Amino acid sequence: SGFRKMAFPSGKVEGCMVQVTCGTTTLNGLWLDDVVYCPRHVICTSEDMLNPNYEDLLIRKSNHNFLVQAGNVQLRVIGHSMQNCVLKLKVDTANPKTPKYKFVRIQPGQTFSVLACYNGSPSGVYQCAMRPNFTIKGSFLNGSCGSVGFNIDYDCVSFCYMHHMELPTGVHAGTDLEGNFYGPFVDRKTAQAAGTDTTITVNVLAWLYAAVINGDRWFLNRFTTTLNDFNLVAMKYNYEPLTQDHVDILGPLSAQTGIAVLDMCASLKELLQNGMNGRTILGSALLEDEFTPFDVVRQCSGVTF
Amino acid sequence: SGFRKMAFPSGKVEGCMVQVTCGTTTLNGLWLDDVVYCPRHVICTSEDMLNPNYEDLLIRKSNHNFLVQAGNVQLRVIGHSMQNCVLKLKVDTANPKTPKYKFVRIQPGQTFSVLACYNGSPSGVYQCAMRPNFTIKGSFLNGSCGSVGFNIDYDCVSFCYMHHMELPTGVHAGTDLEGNFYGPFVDRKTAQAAGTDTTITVNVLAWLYAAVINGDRWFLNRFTTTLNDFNLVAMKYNYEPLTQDHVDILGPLSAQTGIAVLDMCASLKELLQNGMNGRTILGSALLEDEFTPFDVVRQCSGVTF
Ligand SMILES: *C(=N)[C@H](C[C@@H]1CCNC1=O)NC(=O)[C@@H]1[C@@H]2[C@H](CN1C(=O)[C@@H](NC(=O)C(F)(F)F)C(C)(C)C)C2(C)C
Ligand SMILES: *C(=N)[C@H](C[C@@H]1CCNC1=O)NC(=O)[C@@H]1[C@@H]2[C@H](CN1C(=O)[C@@H](NC(=O)C(F)(F)F)C(C)(C)C)C2(C)C
Repeated sequence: SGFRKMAFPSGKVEGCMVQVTCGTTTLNGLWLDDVVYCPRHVICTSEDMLNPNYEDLLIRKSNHNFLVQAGNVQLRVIGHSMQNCVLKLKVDTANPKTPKYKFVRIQPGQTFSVLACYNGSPSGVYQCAMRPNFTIKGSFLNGSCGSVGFNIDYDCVSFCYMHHMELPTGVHAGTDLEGNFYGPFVDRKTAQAAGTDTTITVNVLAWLYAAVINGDRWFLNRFTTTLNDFNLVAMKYNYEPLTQDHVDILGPLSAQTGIAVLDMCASLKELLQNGMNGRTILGSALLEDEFTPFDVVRQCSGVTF
Repeated sequence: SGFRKMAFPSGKVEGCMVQVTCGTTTLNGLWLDDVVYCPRHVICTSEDMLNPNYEDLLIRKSNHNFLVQAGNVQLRVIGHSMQNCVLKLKVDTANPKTPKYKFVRIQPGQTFSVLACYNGSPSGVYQCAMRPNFTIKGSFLNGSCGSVGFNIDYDCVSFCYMHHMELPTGVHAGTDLEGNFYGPFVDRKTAQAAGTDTTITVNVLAWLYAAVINGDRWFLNRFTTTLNDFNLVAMKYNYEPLTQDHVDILGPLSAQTGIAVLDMCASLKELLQNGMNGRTILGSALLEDEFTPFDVVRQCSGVTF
């Protein structure tokens, strides 16, 4: 028993992190086979970042201008190209620690582990949700760019995020590993705003299932609802619409607990209308939306890698 | 910016986890050089666990009765002994992935990363505090025993916890790597109770410093207090006494923010007496006590390994 925010074990990603330096600018890169992937703003001076022309900056760079270090070892750069907002540095050495991997673009509402890194060295691991406004609530300082987000499925690392920048209210924005931003953000040092987030309804329901599995059952009521009536009532509390796809992915938790999804929706409706009356759910005084249905099943049935 | 519950990168510990099976019973072991350390209840049938005589069970075991697997590879057991509540299995192969390591006994109020494991395979990593009642709020299922807790200091893994059991209200108990329990618990399947926990005052103060560093400052008042008056007022809220040792370890955060420790204590006194008046601190509606002063500094200044 017990329910904790849990990250994937980071080892498979730790063996892929390198340091990339171009002139004055240093950040992290991800070394897979004989390619290093890193944020393209490595080629920028702090002045260039205010209004960069990356194509123009990159013409005036050579292979040798990129210093790539795997611990103490320099990796020789033998080619370079830009794909959207990421640089690809071909190196003369394949990373012997390359795991089986895929690049995936995650959907809003889905979670991943972040391995926060500085100077090519891992510092910490935590779990994030891709918010509906295409930001993450991370923890990143100067030098963190090129830190990656990932999921692990048995032996296979699905890389989904590379860190680029911090917005107002300390939230974070970045790209997939093809260099395409999540959300309407650009890699330019100019004021940008996230704009309005929403509560991930399916994840709140997943976490209420987690709570029941752990013996927290006070919020279960005797009622059901229609999907229609639930979505009508929940809209005013800035909850995203619950779709039949969402109901389908809750099926395993519904089946395991013998609580129909629309019965749990009736309990959620009462929490939204009445509040928690000074009670906690899994130790929290607020409804939690950063656990997916898969996150609940994996932890409350012990999947390994 | 941003402040997240963050675990140490797990790779150095992932390369030490093996599966140990004795007859019918399987759990995890930690392979360092040519020794495997695991909970001694691996030698028990479920019936033996009700009232075990471990010394008697172990006499009737041979080296070959211990099946140790590192992924697919069986490690030959060439010797065995019991130290308190852990078994030590000497194997014929030194673990080539053994990190620099130490065994440490952690103090109540200190944190560590847990690598939850099943069948010798890592599943997840999370952060725990050793509670003042010598339990941890973990997430552990059947087969999790032998999962370890640790801290990483540059290259050096300090192992501090090995998992043995689950108590009432889903809290967890275990040993140091010399097999000595934290708290008054025994490895016997009979009802045992944790008894009353306390709030780790120095960690609540560390987290209020984290909040200020992140721009959450509404709770800062114009007052100071004496250590004496603070401890008198806080006692009724089941906060542990704040000692001069605790004030000393807050010094770096105090120095960094320019907020004296007793000024923050005056702010904490007002939160305890008045509540949060419907406000949050770093997104929480409750005061958080599972971040050490070191945890705040490391995250809010980016230490790597
Ligand atoms: C990469 N190492 C950093 C990561 C930042 C630093 C503080 N916390 C983080 O997550 N990335 C940057 O410094 C990027 C980089 C120029 C400016 N920048 C920003 O993150 C800035 N934010 C923005 O410009 C904004 F608002 F648009 F998001 C900053 C004010 C420094 C936080 C580039 C090329 C975008
Ligand atoms: C090791 N793999 C498990 C870990 C447990 C299983 C459920 N969650 C956990 O953390 N350890 C055990 O099963 C130990 C083991 C016998 C019984 N046991 C317990 O954890 C039990 N608890 C207690 O006996 C109590 F209350 F004293 F802590 C159980 C009821 C199964 C949770 C031994 C030898 C103690």
